[PDB]
Amino acid sequence: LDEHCERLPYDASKWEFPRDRLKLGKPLGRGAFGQVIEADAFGIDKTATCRTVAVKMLKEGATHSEHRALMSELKILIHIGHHLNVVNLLGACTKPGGPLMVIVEFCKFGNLSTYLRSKRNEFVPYKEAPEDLYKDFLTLEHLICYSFQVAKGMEFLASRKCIHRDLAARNILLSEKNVVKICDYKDPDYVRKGDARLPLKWMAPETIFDRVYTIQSDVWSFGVLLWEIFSLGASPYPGVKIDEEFCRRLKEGTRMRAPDYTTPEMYQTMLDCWHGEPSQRPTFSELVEHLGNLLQANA
Ligand SMILES: c1ccc2c3c([nH]c2c1)-c1[nH]ncc1CCC3
Repeated sequence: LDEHCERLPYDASKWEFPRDRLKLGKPLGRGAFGQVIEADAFGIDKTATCRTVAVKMLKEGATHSEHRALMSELKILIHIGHHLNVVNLLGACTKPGGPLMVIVEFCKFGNLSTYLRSKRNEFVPYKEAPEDLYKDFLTLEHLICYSFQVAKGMEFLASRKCIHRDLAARNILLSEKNVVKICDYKDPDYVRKGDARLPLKWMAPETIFDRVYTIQSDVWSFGVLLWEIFSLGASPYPGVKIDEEFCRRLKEGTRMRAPDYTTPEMYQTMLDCWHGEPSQRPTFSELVEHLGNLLQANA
């Protein structure tokens, strides 16, 4: 990424946003390498409105390598470009007179895994008696709609020759009108169950062993992501130990059972996504045609 990305231009006319129109609020997310802060921005989309945005910036004590890392990330977001189902770039603050700030879309409801897990007592397959009374309930239509949407996002990312490498519900963000968007260690005193997840549980067999990521290894990940959705945000492979024999059994053909809320065709889609042979897994385009039909047949 480095060196290469320094040789990509930055068009300030179309991306640069003045820092004096950005008012920062509370942090949304921390990391060992940086932070996303919630902020108010005036006129970020040219209209005369104050809009809530998310700001990636460096932590206090961040190095030169971490500045390069954020600037690469900015140029990759410029490269990737706009889609409804990715966390889109809105602007950047790069000139002298303040900190480096990369401004992206705010998704107010947070990640899809925590959201879904918080709706297990507000779920019905189809809305039976008067549909007014099941207001705010999740339904099969929602879950298949979240699915289709992520498949669109990934089809788009594939067409920009991008690879996600960590496709999971934690990295899916939910904004208003049920629109979902793809994005890419806290002190143990304040850690609760569910705070974390083991990323090996989303890795294709060829990535576990051969450590190669390709768009078809993302299709396997999409499969596990489907399972998260239709279990309403459970962790994959419940109570299973992720050791050398688990990895052995994966390659042999062992697979997760159906989660509690799946349709039979949605479980069949997980299994096709989990084909041992990468080239026999469906493409994200094929997943888009297929989930769109499932979504339409749910009627
Ligand atoms: C509630 C809890 C966390 C978040 C996060 C976002 N929005 C939230 C709402 C967000 N929106 N856009 C980018 C990001 C990343 C930071 C994580």
